[PDB]
Amino acid sequence: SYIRPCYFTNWAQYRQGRAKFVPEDYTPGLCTHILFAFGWMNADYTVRAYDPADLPNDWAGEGMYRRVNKLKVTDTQLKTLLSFGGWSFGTALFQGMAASSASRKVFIDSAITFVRTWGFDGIDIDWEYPSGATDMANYVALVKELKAACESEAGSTGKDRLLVTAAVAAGPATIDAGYDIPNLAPNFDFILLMSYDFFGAWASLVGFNSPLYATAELPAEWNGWNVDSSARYWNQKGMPKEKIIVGMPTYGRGWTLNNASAINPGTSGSPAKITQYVQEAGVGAYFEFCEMLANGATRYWDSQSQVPYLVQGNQWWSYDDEESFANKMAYVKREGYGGAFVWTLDFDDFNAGCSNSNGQLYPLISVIAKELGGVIIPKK
Ligand SMILES: CCOc1ccc([C@@H]2c3c(-c4ccccc4O)n[nH]c3C(=O)N2Cc2cccnc2)cc1
Repeated sequence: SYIRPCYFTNWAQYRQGRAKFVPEDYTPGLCTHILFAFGWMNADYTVRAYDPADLPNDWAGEGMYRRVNKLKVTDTQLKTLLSFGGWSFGTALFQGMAASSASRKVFIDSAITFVRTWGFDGIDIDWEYPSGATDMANYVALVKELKAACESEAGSTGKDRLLVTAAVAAGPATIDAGYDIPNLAPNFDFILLMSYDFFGAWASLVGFNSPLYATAELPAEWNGWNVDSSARYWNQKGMPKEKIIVGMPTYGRGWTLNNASAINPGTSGSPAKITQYVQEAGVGAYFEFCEMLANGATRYWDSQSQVPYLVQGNQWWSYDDEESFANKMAYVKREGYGGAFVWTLDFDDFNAGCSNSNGQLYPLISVIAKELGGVIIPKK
């Protein structure tokens, strides 16, 4: 069976209007696993909730942990994992936590207790990123000792052991500097390959967020910065294909063009205008792009990289859609990878609110559910 994870983000509930996303917007069968972004860590390496609203309390109610895990009542095949780390979390705390057997044990024991208390079936590590020989060996030890402690807890209690996964870098330099892949593979149930964010508004080069392959439209120095190169790289370095879960974005990345008459991939720009709901310069959600198209933006298909882009005046957006998801699912099956995961549930048109919707909940993620899972996600 293909593995079909999806990231839930606990901050999407703070978006306005049609963009507000809560666990009850999930629909059964959409994912095989939900990864909860994010759990947090104290200075002493014990774990805690990132957002006080994750926990049951007077002002939040049941809390996001309980609301996500309640989804298993109506989706009995669903498993959940708590993801520790992420971009904002940074590296310093991971570097300290991973430094010794004793420091790792504090975190490991605390994380196992915490996920059992709050009803998760696994621990996902999103350290961005281990870097250098010290981090590399400490990360190997962390994942090995975490799996071992999960095996020990399972034998002690008689329960199925917690899963151990990680969201991992896709760029060759970052992979080389931080990941000892042959010594990591035995101890992961699977990895979430972050095969996206290859080009973006941190730089002036206009390119694709998640091109499936390279294009000669972009400079040759970036020929490894695409989904297929990153998946091949992990496999060649020793990760079995069945453990490589290909990353799928439901957001896009965009630029304000330096010259509105120069619209080719490989042109130059600054960040796109901030979008209404995401409120982050240079990114936007699928349910924003659908309205841009309805409002007259011109859509192009890049045949080498196998992803769309759109142009609206001086705004140029790389994004993903049903068509690019479908071709990427054909790729996953043809190349034998273990599945595909989504960042995020909340950037798809989760409520079928797009003006051009045919009623389909989750038009993008539904492609994964159908092509990899045989699941037909309903219309609203
Ligand atoms: C130079 C690229 O810089 C970044 C690329 C990606 C992220 C993503 C993200 C977003 C976000 C991503 C896309 C659009 C809008 C958003 O707010 N918001 N919080 C997080 C977070 O922690 N991320 C990391 C992550 C972790 C696990 C699995 N995949 C990704 C952050 C920075």
